Amino acid sequence: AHSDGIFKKEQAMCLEKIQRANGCPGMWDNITCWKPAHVGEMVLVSCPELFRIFNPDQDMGVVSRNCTEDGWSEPFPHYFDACGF
Amino acid sequence: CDATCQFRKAIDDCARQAYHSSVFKACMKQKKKEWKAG
Repeated sequence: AHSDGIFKKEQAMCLEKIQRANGCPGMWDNITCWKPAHVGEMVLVSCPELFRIFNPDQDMGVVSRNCTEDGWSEPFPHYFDACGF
Repeated sequence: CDATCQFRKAIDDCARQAYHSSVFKACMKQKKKEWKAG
């Protein structure tokens, strides 16, 4: 698996639609593309798409961030706790 | 280099070592323990 290159393609793919959408800014955390958001709303994402292939039989992973006055919050849970093993 | 930084780095390091997925999980399990220990 050439994960670093797939992530990078996705990072360019990410900046492409952040600009279309634009509260918290659209952002790329180096794992996930976060569609920009209003203060007070919560965005869920799933584990990176690579894992659909790496561990096919596991698909319950969710990661959340809140958009606050102080910008995006930390991931919850952390990517290690929600997408690692 | 924060929790998220280390997970991305973990992914790419393990994805390069492992050629079977169960090797991948193991290297990834190890990368989580390094993260918690640190």
